[PDB]
Amino acid sequence: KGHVYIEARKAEAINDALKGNVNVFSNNSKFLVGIVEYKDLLRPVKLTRGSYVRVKNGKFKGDLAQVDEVLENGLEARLKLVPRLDYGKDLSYTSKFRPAQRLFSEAEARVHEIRRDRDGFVTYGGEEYYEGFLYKTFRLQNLIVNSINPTLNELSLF
DNA sequence: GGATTACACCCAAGACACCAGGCACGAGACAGAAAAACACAACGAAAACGGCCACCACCC
Repeated sequence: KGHVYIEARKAEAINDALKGNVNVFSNNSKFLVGIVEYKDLLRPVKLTRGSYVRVKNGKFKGDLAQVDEVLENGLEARLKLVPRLDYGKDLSYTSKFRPAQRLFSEAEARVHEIRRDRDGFVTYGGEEYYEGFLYKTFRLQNLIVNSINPTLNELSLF
């Protein structure tokens, strides 16, 4: 970030390539690059099913999960979460007023608030609930699969 | 007119003496920096922001 490279053959060529630009610090702060480093400036640079992942988007941010099914297009990956639902207690959400999490129990939703499709698979307000676990189409940008440090609650649960 | 004879001296060999180029070291005043400059108390008053992007949203 903040570093811009221009491939020229003379210093004044770089000067005029960066001249006439207001998005450039007025200083001519330019440094040469070693032969080995030339290719190092253009180097471009772990998502598996059953991989423990966390969410960062919308209301369910910061919730660990399991990647369930990846779409053929390669942009959206299904997740297995522990729902955070209110059972119609205050329906008449964000990432700061959210109550705690708990696996879907069909009995509670039936008693308080529901189209049963298969055994354990419940479609509730556009949400997929398999065996009490939250299923929804999560965009790959919304999820973290690398560098996840499991917490105490995850050891207790996972 | 050259050698030869008779002879004056004097100057180079030999002993012990000297100059200035630069080189190590003082310090030099410049400047340039810092760096601190009363006690106690009372009152009122105002106090971060851009772009971000799911999400609700509207007409299509």
